[PDB]
Amino acid sequence: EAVLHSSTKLIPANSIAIVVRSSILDKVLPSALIKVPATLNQDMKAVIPHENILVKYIYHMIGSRGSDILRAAKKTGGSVASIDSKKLFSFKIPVPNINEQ
Amino acid sequence: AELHRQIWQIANDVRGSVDGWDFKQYVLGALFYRFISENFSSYIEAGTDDIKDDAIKTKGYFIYPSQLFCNVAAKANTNDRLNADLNSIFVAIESSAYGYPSEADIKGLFADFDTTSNRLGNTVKDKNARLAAVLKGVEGLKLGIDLFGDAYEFLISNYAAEFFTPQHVSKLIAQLAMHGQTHVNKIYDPAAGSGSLLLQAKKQFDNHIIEEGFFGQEINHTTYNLARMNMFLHNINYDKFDIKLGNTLTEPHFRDEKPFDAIVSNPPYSVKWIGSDDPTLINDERFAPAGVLAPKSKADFAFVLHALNYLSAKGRAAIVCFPGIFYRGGAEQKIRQYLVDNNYVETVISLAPNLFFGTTIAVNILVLSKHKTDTNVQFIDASELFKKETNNNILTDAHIEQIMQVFASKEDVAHLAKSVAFETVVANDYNLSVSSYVEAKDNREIIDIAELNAELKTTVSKIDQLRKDIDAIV
Amino acid sequence: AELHRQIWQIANDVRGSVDGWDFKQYVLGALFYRFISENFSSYIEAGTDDIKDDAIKTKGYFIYPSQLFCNVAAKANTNDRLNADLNSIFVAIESSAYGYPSEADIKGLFADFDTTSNRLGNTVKDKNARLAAVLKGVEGLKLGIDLFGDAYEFLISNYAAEFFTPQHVSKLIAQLAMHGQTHVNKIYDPAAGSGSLLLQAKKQFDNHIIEEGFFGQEINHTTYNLARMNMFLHNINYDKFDIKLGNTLTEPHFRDEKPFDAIVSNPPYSVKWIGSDDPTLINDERFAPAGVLAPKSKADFAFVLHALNYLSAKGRAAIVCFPGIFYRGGAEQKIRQYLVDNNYVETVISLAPNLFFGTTIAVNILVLSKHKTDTNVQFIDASELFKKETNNNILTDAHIEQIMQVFASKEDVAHLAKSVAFETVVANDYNLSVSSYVEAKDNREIIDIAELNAELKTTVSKIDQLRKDIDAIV
Amino acid sequence: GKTFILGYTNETHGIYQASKAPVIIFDDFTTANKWVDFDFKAKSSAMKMVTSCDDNKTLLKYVYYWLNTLPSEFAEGDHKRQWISNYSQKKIPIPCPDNPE
DNA sequence: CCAAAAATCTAAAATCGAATTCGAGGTCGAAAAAGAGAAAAACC
DNA sequence: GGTTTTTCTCTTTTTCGACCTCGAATTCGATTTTAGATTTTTGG
Repeated sequence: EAVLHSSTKLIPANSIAIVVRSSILDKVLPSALIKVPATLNQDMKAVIPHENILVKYIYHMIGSRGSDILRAAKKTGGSVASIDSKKLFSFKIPVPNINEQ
Repeated sequence: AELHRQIWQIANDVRGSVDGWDFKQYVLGALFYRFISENFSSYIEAGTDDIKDDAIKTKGYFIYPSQLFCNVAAKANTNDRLNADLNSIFVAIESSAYGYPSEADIKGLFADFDTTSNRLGNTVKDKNARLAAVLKGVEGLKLGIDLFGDAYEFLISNYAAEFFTPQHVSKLIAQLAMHGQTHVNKIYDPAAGSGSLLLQAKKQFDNHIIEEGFFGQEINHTTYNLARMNMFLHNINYDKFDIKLGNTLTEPHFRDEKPFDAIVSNPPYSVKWIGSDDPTLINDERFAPAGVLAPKSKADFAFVLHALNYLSAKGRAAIVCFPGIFYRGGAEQKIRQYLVDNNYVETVISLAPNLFFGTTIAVNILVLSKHKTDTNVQFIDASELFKKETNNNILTDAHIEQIMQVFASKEDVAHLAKSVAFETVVANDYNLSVSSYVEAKDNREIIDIAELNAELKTTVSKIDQLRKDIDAIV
Repeated sequence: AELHRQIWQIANDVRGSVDGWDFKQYVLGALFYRFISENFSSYIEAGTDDIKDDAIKTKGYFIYPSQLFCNVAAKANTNDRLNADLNSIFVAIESSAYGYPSEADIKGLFADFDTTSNRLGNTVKDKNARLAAVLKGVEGLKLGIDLFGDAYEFLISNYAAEFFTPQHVSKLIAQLAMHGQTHVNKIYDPAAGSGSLLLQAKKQFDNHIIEEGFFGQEINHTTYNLARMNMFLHNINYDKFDIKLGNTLTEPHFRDEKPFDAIVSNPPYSVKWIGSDDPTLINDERFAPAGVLAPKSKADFAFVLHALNYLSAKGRAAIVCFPGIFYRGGAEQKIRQYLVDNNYVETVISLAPNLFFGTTIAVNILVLSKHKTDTNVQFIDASELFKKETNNNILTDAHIEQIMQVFASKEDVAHLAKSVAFETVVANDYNLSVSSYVEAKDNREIIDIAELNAELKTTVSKIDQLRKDIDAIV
Repeated sequence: GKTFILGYTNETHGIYQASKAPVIIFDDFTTANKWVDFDFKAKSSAMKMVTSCDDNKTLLKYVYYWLNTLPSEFAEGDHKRQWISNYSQKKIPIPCPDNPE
């Protein structure tokens, strides 16, 4: 019933997700293959890709490049919060052909 | 701590016997009266010295310390004479005692101050016994060349338990107000709090540098009172040396005296004020060059604008902030834009958390100048300073010495911050300060050295599993 | 929460506009004056009802509520008449208003109470505007059968942020004061704090049980004041219903009235007092049967000895402690020895941490009786109650109902506590209470089912290592 | 918990130096955590030292292994409490009386 | 009168506890700020 | 007079707040036996 005013989106069951709050600003940022339809809070992000891909490759790509995509937008102030939206959003990764997925 | 730390503990013993602020007012008034009495006796009898004095009546001679120190104590109402007749009924003559130095109308009064020691108190004999016990306990403080007020610094630091400074950070920002400028004056302070950060330079430069006394402004009433007695304890000249009461956002004074030459401050954080704003304070002399005000949740940079208003043609400035005021929406962004409009903002230096009294956040200091080269230089600093147990650190005189060495001539030292460009900061959205720390300890390894080790792990592992299978005989 | 929770939030809105205690005094005095005015008007005009009243002058008729409620409000100094002339200069007539019910010398005064609303305040117009704004904001509280004081319970719970009770625990210990005893009286309380725990029984038993009003004693002055107005709000008879001020360790009263029949309490913890002791308080009427005092760091059981002193021949008793008072050295051991000298200590029941306001420890309740069988029964209780987020739990009426079912007739229920013996507690060193929780979840397995599974792990593992060795082609 | 915090200068502080095979117990309010003194280590801020008088019977890594056998009370960290005398009483099984053969 | 034994008083190692404290790591509410739709004004 | 464009508010996102909140871990004072010595009393 709470989706009347959850301010959330129900997402599909083959997704990835990533935190933007308070483990990074210090350390490694986690991520996980979420295998069920679900929702998350204010304090992290859900990502589905679009069809030109294989989704596990995106997961391993992000978990590989985590240690420098945290470096790209690390500080964002001395506040308790962490990485900006835009510089997180505006990173380029090498996306190959399907046989190299 | 040699012969000191025992007396620090004696002050801790004297800290009885109720909630701290109430008796603390009487404690500060007692030591204040004792110090004024001893300084006045030291002036009038440096050579025949008399414990008990006389009614010598010579007013013409009396008015000359009333021009010099501005206050006759009295003929016989000094402390050392009053210390003879202790426990004597009654005690309220001290009120009349505060009538004596408060005459002081000639010249430039600096009086109207000592209204702290009121009366509560429930009976007159309670008042007599309590105040006489306080005077007896403060008389036994064996202090007497005559360093006195550091125990006062302890007792004023013993509260909010406000937040003033861990005093080596004040010595640091004093060394930021350096260098080499025997140039009137020093030092103005908006929201001074105590006179602790308003002390270090001229106390170190008693006749090294010779400019003028100190000016400032502070919000609270009782903080204003303890600030005036704080600055009065440290044997500082009467000359113009004062702070006026008020708020810089509401009563900015003094404009006419003068464009200052050096300023330090500790502005409090998140200090939301009247919005946004109902008077014409956009169109004042200092916020109209910015372009927009400083609203409620972002009420910080009004202090730094008020700071940069009162500045000379050459003399530098140094203020403290916390790095959370980073971009803070477009209003603070355009405030930062007018700050980076020139080399107004010269350097910024971060300082590791906490190094304070349970705040627990990091801070940074902004050093400003109309003395340009010019490029921006974000020499921020992380670790190391110890922080929590005793003070801590506090703090590593060689470390601040070498950071002054870095501040001297613009080095580019990795594993530490370095210079940037104006092109870099317009490439930023005026950020404070992500650039330019580099080190991350991401250390390489070797494929083969790791994998043959893992093979050794397996050659241990499988035979130990075999021996467990041997041990499965039950 | 149906039509309530909105008004709880309205009280939260009214919570402005300075530090809470200062304006909170005026808030409580305002709602107190409003409720007394409405109750007095409800008494005098239940049938011709008049918003505005007259100067009818008939003193002989006036003295009859001055015998009944003990206080005439006034002819025209009620709230509803004063609510017409709001914002009218001046406001200090309220002081003279407090002269009116404080006449009350006939009979059994219960006055000398309403000295809360003092004046600070810096100008008279500040006082007028502020107090008129407070009266206007408290007038708009749409409350009006007439449940009023639960918002008062909210506002008094909104501080120390003292620690009183999460009110279902008070309902629990009220149900411990049960059962079936229409027997004067209830209820004495040492260190009552609020009247919250002194409320539940007779408010539930308004004419179910009929014994007497309530007695008690409390330490602090302002806590005493808020306690008297707390117990006064809930429409309770004037009859003998009171608390006196003092400390039970220093002014134990009332001995002569009477040996009580039921008591509950919330004694504060680690409450070190004068030692050990300088007067003859060993040789009083209540600590001489123990054998030794309760010293400074172990200052708890003086309250429970003072509790068991004031007890009937049959009526039970219930107090709260924390289980850290366990053996606590030989002094508390021999205190426990005199406690277990009979079946004085009947039952003990533990309660899981926290179930309080950030304490964060567990507690336990001791139920005592001179109503014996006799053997000791340590029916302690662990989980489950939720604790932290909103209140929490709060709390599981079937769970306390079934623990009353356990308390009824002495069951021996495993995965839960049970009875013990006097031989068991002398086999203990009078411990409180290790016995008798049993369950540990140490669950067995199977050798063969585990090892062939591990063999399946190996048959996966070695071929996957082989495939890694295939993948070592670089 | 996790039995390792960082370095410190390891000599001339009156350090206990943690000789060949004592054992420790953690602690007041817990008395459950057990760690073999590995080689020669610190006296880190809460520790209570357990060894034996006898050498030719005890070999107290034997009783390190024997001590974690009994989580009977040691599944109860619940009350604020010291346990030193209580575990210090008894019991353990011993291959006596064919000692010291 | 002297010597020995017992009791008391003091130091100090030895225990013991703390309506907790410390700190690593995550808030949830909310201010405040951008996107769509509606209204008003200006121009053709 | 009608249509189009721009702006303002209202709906919906979204990103911060000298924090805050749960698991893990715990240093000083308060308090007690034992080590021991010294003094006093009793007995030979």
